[PDB]
Amino acid sequence: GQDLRAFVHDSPEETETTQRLTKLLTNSPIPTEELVNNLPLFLRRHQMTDLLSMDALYRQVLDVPGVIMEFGVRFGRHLGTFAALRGVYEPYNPLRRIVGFDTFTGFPDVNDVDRVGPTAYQGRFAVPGGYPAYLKEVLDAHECSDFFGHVTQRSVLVEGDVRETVPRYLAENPQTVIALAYFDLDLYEPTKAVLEAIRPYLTKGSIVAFDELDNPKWPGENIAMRKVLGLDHAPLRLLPGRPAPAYLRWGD
Amino acid sequence: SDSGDGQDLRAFVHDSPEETETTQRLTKLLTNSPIPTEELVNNLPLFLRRHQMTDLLSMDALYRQVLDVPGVIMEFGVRFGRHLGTFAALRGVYEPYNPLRRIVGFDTFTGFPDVNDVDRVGPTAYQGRFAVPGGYPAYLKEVLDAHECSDFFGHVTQRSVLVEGDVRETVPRYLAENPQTVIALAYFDLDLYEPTKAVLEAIRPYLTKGSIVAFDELDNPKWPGENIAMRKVLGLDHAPLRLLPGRPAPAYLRWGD
Amino acid sequence: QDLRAFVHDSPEETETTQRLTKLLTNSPIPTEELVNNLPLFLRRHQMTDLLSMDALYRQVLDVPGVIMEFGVRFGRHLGTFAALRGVYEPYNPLRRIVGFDTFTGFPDVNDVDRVGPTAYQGRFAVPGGYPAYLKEVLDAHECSDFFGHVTQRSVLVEGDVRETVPRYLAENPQTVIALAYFDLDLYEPTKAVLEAIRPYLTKGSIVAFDELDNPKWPGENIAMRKVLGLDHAPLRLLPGRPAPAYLRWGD
Amino acid sequence: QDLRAFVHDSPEETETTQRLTKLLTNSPIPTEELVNNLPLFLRRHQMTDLLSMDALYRQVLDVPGVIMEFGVRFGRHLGTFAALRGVYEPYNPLRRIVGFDTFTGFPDVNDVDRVGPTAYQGRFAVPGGYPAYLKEVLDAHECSDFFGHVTQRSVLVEGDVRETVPRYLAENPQTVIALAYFDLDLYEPTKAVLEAIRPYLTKGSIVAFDELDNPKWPGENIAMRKVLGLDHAPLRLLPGRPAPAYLRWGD
Amino acid sequence: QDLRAFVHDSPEETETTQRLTKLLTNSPIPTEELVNNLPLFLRRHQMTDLLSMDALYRQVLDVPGVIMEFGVRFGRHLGTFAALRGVYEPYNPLRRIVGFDTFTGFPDVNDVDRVGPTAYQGRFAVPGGYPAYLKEVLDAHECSDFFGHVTQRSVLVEGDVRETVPRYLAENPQTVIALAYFDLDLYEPTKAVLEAIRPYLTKGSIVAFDELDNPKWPGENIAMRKVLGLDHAPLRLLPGRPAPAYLRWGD
Amino acid sequence: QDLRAFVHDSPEETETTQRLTKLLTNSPIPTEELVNNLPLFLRRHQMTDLLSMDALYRQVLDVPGVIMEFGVRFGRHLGTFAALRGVYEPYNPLRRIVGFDTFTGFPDVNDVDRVGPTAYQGRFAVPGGYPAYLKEVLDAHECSDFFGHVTQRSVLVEGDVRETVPRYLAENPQTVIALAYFDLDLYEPTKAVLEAIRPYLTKGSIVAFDELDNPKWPGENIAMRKVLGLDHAPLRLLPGRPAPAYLRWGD
Amino acid sequence: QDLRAFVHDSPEETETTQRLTKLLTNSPIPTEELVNNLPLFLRRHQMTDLLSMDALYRQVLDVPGVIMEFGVRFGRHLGTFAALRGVYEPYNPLRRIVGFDTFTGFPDVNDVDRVGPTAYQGRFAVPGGYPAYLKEVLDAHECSDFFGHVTQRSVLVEGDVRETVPRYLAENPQTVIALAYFDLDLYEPTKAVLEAIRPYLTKGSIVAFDELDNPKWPGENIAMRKVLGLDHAPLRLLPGRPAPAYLRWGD
Ligand SMILES: Nc1ncnc2c1ncn2[C@@H]1O[C@H](CSCC[C@H](N)C(=O)O)[C@@H](O)[C@H]1O
Ligand SMILES: Nc1ncnc2c1ncn2[C@@H]1O[C@H](CSCC[C@H](N)C(=O)O)[C@@H](O)[C@H]1O
Ligand SMILES: Nc1ncnc2c1ncn2[C@@H]1O[C@H](CSCC[C@H](N)C(=O)O)[C@@H](O)[C@H]1O
Ligand SMILES: Nc1ncnc2c1ncn2[C@@H]1O[C@H](CSCC[C@H](N)C(=O)O)[C@@H](O)[C@H]1O
Ligand SMILES: Nc1ncnc2c1ncn2[C@@H]1O[C@H](CSCC[C@H](N)C(=O)O)[C@@H](O)[C@H]1O
Ligand SMILES: Nc1ncnc2c1ncn2[C@@H]1O[C@H](CSCC[C@H](N)C(=O)O)[C@@H](O)[C@H]1O
Ligand SMILES: Nc1ncnc2c1ncn2[C@@H]1O[C@H](CSCC[C@H](N)C(=O)O)[C@@H](O)[C@H]1O
Ligand SMILES: N[C@@H](CCC(=O)O)C(=O)O
Ligand SMILES: N[C@@H](CCC(=O)O)C(=O)O
Ligand SMILES: N[C@@H](CCC(=O)O)C(=O)O
Ligand SMILES: N[C@@H](CCC(=O)O)C(=O)O
Ligand SMILES: N[C@@H](CCC(=O)O)C(=O)O
Ligand SMILES: N[C@@H](CCC(=O)O)C(=O)O
Ligand SMILES: N[C@@H](CCC(=O)O)C(=O)O
Ligand code: NA
Ligand code: NA
Ligand code: NA
Ligand code: NA
Ligand code: NA
Ligand code: NA
Ligand code: NA
Repeated sequence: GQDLRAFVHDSPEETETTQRLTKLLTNSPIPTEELVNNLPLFLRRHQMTDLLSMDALYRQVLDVPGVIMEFGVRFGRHLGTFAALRGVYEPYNPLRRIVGFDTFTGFPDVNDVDRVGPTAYQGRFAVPGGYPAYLKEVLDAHECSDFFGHVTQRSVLVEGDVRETVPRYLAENPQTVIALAYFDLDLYEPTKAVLEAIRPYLTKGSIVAFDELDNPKWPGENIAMRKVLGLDHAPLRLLPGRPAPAYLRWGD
Repeated sequence: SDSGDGQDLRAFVHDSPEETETTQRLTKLLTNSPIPTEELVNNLPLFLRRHQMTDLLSMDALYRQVLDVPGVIMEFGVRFGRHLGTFAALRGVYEPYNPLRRIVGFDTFTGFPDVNDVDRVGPTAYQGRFAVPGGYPAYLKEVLDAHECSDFFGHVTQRSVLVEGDVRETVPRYLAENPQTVIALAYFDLDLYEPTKAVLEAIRPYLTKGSIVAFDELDNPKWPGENIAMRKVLGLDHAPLRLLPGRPAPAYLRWGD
Repeated sequence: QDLRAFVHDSPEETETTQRLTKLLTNSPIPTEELVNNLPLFLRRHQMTDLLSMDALYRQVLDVPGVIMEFGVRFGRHLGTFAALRGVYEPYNPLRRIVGFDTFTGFPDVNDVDRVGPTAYQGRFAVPGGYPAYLKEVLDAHECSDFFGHVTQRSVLVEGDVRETVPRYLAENPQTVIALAYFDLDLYEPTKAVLEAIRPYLTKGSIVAFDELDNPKWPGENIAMRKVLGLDHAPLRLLPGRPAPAYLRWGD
Repeated sequence: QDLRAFVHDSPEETETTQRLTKLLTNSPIPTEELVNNLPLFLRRHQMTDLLSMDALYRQVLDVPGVIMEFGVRFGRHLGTFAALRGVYEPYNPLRRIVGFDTFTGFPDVNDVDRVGPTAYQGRFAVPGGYPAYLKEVLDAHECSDFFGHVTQRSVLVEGDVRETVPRYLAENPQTVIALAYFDLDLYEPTKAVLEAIRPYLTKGSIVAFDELDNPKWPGENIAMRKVLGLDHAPLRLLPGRPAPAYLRWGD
Repeated sequence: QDLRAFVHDSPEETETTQRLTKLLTNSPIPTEELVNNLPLFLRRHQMTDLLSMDALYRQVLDVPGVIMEFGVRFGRHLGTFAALRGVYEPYNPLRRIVGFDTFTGFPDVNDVDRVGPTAYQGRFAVPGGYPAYLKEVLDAHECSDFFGHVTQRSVLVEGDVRETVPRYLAENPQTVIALAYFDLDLYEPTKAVLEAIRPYLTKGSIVAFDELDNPKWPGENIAMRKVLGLDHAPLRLLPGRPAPAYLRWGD
Repeated sequence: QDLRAFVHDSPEETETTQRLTKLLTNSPIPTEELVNNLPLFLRRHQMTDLLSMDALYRQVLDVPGVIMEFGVRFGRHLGTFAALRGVYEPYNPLRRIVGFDTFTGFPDVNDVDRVGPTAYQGRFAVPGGYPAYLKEVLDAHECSDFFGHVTQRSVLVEGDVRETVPRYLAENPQTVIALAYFDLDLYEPTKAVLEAIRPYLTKGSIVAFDELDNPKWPGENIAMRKVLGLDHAPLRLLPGRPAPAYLRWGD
Repeated sequence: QDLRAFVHDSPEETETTQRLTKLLTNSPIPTEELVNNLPLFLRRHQMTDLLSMDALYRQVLDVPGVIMEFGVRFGRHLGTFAALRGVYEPYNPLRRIVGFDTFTGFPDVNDVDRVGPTAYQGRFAVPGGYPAYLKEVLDAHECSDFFGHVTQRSVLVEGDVRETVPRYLAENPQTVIALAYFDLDLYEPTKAVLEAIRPYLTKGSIVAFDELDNPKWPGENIAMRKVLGLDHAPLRLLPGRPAPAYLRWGD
């Protein structure tokens, strides 16, 4: 928009914390082999909040069959979270697949309704070339100590435009029930297409969550929700104190 | 020549002589206080009488009911801003980390712009009633900005927005300009039938199940417009209307219940 | 010592307070409408205090007896209770609000209270003749109470609590204390008052402290440890608020 | 037809009633203390009615709107509601109590109402000028209400409800109905008033009937079955009491 | 002494009471229908009393034993209990109601009772022969009880409770006390009766006080503090009502 | 066909039943004490029936209307209901118990009822003049009811329910049905009665079936599937008991 | 001495009882169907007893141990417990039912038991050879129990409980008592048995009294007050029922 200060942005202090913690992580006297035993030293409030919210969503579907999907993965923050939480809560559930969809090359197009702020452009949020192999190596590293680590395709990264890949994935996987659907695409067109595609695979109790439903910078999820279902189709909720995610329990 | 019996004005809610005395006494005690100037804002409950305290506690009760609902807080009918002040402070109490909880206040700031015959029950239903002074919205924006400058997210602007003009135009316009909008709490305090009806129709696509819709004068004989509006748009049994016990207003419903 | 290690206002909190002061005293709101729009000037920190007093009062609506504040200053909490009593208890003329203070600031301090630079005789003094003004304010709320014809529903007791609280209790053998709010900061009067009020509490009475765990004012904690022990009852916070700390007698 | 198959007083109920009437009119209690000792004369059957009106009113304390009674007679329930409103709602001047009656007894009956020997025009008539006396009684309660300066908080509407209820509603478009108490006995006015009040109920409003399943007075049942159906909402009793039967609108 | 600091009727309370007295004694309601319309004359303050007695009784419906009132005067509470016993306990002939009074007003007072100007020998006296009338009233209720054939289910015990309560208990070793209602006002007989009744309470018995925290009558408080302590059990109000204060024995 | 696939008494259940019959009819208990010791002769199977009837009755104590049994035989359940009504509802003279039967056994059967060897006309016939005796038993219970002076609180309707249930409803337009107990066994009369009673049920009324899922008597099931569907409401058991199966109307 | 102050049958209760006795003994029900229709003859007062025994038994379904009744007479409650054990505990062969009595009536009385005219030696005597018949009745129930092959699951112990209860316990050191039902009426044996059973109760065991607060039989109360105190545990009623009074051990 004109006044960029009306969009959510980091305070100078949030920026300082982030930069100091980056410096302390990369220049730490902690022995290299102990870094992964002390990561909360570097995990600041904003990111801790994200982790606790993913944990709250996952706990709500421990009694719901099916898979976890994220639309919009970037570097995989949420997928790493879900892989560890699946360890915590579901050692004996080899059917709880985690599926992450992304181009991995950033926004592949935008609609005029997404062009509110200056970051709505093709390629925004691109990750490095060959990143999906790295992210799959990370997920494989968590899986090798899972009780069901011998079962493969428990994590799947689907590369390309969700308008094509989500319907294709579903056609190839007619066993699918979706327990948790996490929408983090920002943009109107793919959100709408994916909401339409996933509907037959939800049960009553499935959770559908949105990372930017009510953000002025990214009105696409709301415009999509209003077109496909209506904002009062189901009860949208926050976890108190956190502006996102917004989430609904299908059928409520 | 013969005359009919007119309306008994005592049938409308009005201040008792004692309520008037309390109000006038506290006004004098505030304006002529021995408390040091800089401490007045640390002792305002000295001057906050039962009737106004009750309003504060009711706003707090409505806000607490939407702490787990996404979206914004809208007040239709702001006057000097009593409720917006209240919401700004409560948003600090409950939601330091929620920069999306916008507070949007709509008013002409020049009083009622017209009235309908159905609003013409008591003696204050006329154009301009409730006008606040020229330049008032700038002052109210200074007040809201003063609260915001100590908010955790005080660096994010447009978290309190005053929208000036007739809600029949400005509410549809605001919504068209803000397609991200979800409405968590919609506080109706316009009194009059026509703008109430128009705004109820406009806000519907932006409510979720669990959004609260509240009315300041729903069942008040002096201001039947909110009721007439609701009976036209939704029906009084569309959702369960509730009171906070012991308080004649607000009446509020939880959308979808 | 590092004064920064004591709780103090951020520059932004100071800015908000000063701007709201300026906007209240220079307002275009017509004079007779100011008391209809006070929340415009009631910032987060003070709103929180009001919500906490309301939470404490709501916990004793089913407990007999009176409300006492030890340490009144300008009367912020007494004004709050007077209005809340209107909201919740139109028909209870026995719910007396009793505020104790010298009204001339701390009358002495103990060495255990001298942690920060504001622990000195006379700190928090209010202007000469202030109690009459505070009583006029309380009388202004009472004149529209349902039981406004009953006097001594608010009582200001002037002097050192070491003498005045035992004297009040001896003069009022009907007393049950429903809510006892400790905001004296200092060790010695806190200890004396806790000892004095004990026989007038019931199970369910609330005892609250405004500075129990504050490094600047360790007197309430030193007093509680001497008289009862910190685990005599369950001390609690209202979540998100460092004070008050409060306990339900007998739990 | 056996009249013994209809509800009627046992010889013991009649003896209690007649004895209490004598003890009340010939009491040694000083005249100015009679109204401080009325439960002396309030027998189980009337006490039950009082407790039931209290239970219905408590269920709508969080529902906006007014209390209506269709079929007032001497005003037993109106006096009950006026006192309870004082107990529960000192600060609610919008809780109007509206009582509708011809005050001259049944104005007509339908053939379906003619089951027992008391279904005739004029049954339950009260004396000429009675409404002004009942209004004096309600005004006497109101002059000590917190909102006693607001008039028309108790309204007696005289005439046939088939005309007066629609007229009242037309003149009062602010109306929400929190509690609607049907005590007309007869089919036709019950049907007409049920139809009239529907747009003014909310989910959670209470609709109650005084004789819904009484063999002597099937008109409320016949009306309910025609307008709504008996399974439109859940009809309930207060356990142990044959009447009222009541439903929560929308359940 | 400021008599205005004691609870007293507002001019409007006095007006309501006097108007309702006039309207009851000059009523166009047919004489035989007065006892079917008593709520017309039952104002807020007295309705509140009735609802409180109902609340206390409801709490002992699962507790064995009898109901006792110490301090009956004209029998307001006994009338209420007799009707409620019919509503709740048709099949319980062991639920005796026992009322104790001199029926000649306070028989003595102690210095601690002499706070206000009504603490004198003979205050609250009722007329000569009043107990026989109150017994006739209670008998009138009982003649339509399911267990109306069992006598001595309502007992009036005349004399000073210091002698009569220990004597009643010695003559009735089957006694369990379910509800003990203290309304004597005075210190000495409250203390004596509290001491006497203790072996007959069970956990769950209710002990209630009519003036526990009233400045005019500190004797119940002084007595409680001597016999049990105010924190022996949790004293409670019914919210919004300054009395009774009651505790559940053993809590 | 294998008759052992139908429910039938074990040799031990037969021995219990025959022993207790002998012990009842040759008892050294004095004749006038037999009715004070009937549980001596009340075996597990029959005790279970009694407890289930009590569970169903307790579910409708807050629902208006009457109790109907379709299929009475000697009146086991009507006796049970008459006594329970005394236990729970002394003050409810509107809680009529209505029992329908030919009292001459099954009046016809349908091919779908002919699964076992007892589906024949006249099965379950009771002696000539039996309804007069059953009426004398019910009147014996009723003469110690609180409302024993009100007649027709127990009604025996003789004839084929296809004709008698619609006729009873037409003659009783006040009817609400709180509990409907189906024990006809046969398809056609169950279907006919389910259709007839529907306009007289409220949400919360209980509809119970004595043989819903028994292979010997599929007629209630066939009827339910025709009229409502088995998933119209939630059918339930009392855990541990194969019958009755019951639903709460509207759930 | 007014015998009317003791609980006694109304003329209507006597008429019910006498009618049902005649109807039982002159019944047109076939002899082999009498035990399938006993609720016909089971009036409200006895139905209540049955429901109360059921409520007590349900409270100990999660408590180990045996059921004991002190004071059996003809065995009303033992027959009830035998049937209930079948309903709830097919798979529990350790739930012994033990009934103690002289079976020749009261063997002596104490002066404290001599309040009414039935406190005499031999009151409640049952016929010579009665215990052998009661054992036949209990064995008839047991021969269709799932654990009917295990003997001694119901035991009749003949003699004075002062000797037989301590002897039984000494002989049965495995005993836990889940439910102890005191129905001896008399002071001395009640006290002796309360003393004896104490080491065999667990927290949650139920101790119940049939006449704890009955003026005619103060012995259970006197014994309680001597051995434990009436506030040792919380005594309760089943609401609406004067007896039994019961406590949960340890509460
Ligand atoms: N049509 C489309 N198909 C596939 N990915 C898309 C898309 N539109 C947007 N995206 C992806 O949406 C992502 C927002 S990805 C999200 C951030 C991430 N969940 C985190 O927690 O850090 C971008 O990586 C973008 O490439
Ligand atoms: N059509 C319309 N457009 C905008 N404002 C309107 C309107 N109709 C009524 N109003 C406004 O509704 C307000 C009613 S008074 C508002 C009171 C305020 N909420 C308080 O708490 O003190 C007036 O200021 C009036 O100007
Ligand atoms: N011994 C004593 N006797 C009486 N007052 C005392 C005291 N020691 C401390 N105080 C009082 O305790 C007060 C602390 S400041 C009280 C703040 C006030 N409750 C508010 O909410 O703003 C001072 O006014 C001080 O004079
Ligand atoms: N069509 C109609 N219009 C107005 N009143 C009617 C009516 N039909 C019946 N009524 C009134 O219904 C009343 C029934 S008696 C009401 C009893 C009263 N509620 C009490 O508690 O004592 C009569 O007074 C009768 O006049
Ligand atoms: N020592 C004593 N013995 C007996 N009665 C006493 C007493 N001391 C006080 N009383 C009685 O206590 C009573 C107080 S007034 C009782 C009010 C009554 N319960 C009501 O509800 O209206 C007086 O009647 C007085 O005579
Ligand atoms: N069409 C019909 N009309 C009337 N009664 C019928 C009927 N069809 C079956 N019945 C009756 O249904 C009864 C089934 S036996 C009922 C058993 C009884 N309720 C008990 O608890 O012991 C028979 O008496 C039979 O005559
Ligand atoms: N010391 C003692 N020893 C044994 N039995 C005693 C006793 N004192 C009293 N009893 C018995 O207590 C019994 C009281 S009557 C018991 C009634 C029985 N429970 C019923 O439900 O009908 C008498 O049979 C009497 O003999
Ligand atoms: N949805 C992402 C990115 C938002 C953005 O960059 O605007 C987040 O919450 O951090
Ligand atoms: N709704 C505003 C104004 C009412 C009016 O002026 O009538 C209030 O409650 O104070
Ligand atoms: N207790 C007071 C004063 C604290 C101080 O000055 O140290 C407060 O909370 O503001
Ligand atoms: N409905 C009124 C009157 C009934 C009648 O007279 O029949 C009552 O319950 O008393
Ligand atoms: N306790 C009695 C008497 C009070 C008095 O007279 O002082 C009451 O509440 O009315
Ligand atoms: N329904 C009856 C009869 C069963 C039958 O005869 O088959 C019962 O449960 O005993
Ligand atoms: N306790 C036995 C006998 C009572 C008696 O005979 O007094 C009963 O409840 O019937
Ligand atoms: Na976000
Ligand atoms: Na209002
Ligand atoms: Na503090
Ligand atoms: Na009725
Ligand atoms: Na009192
Ligand atoms: Na069956
Ligand atoms: Na008994």
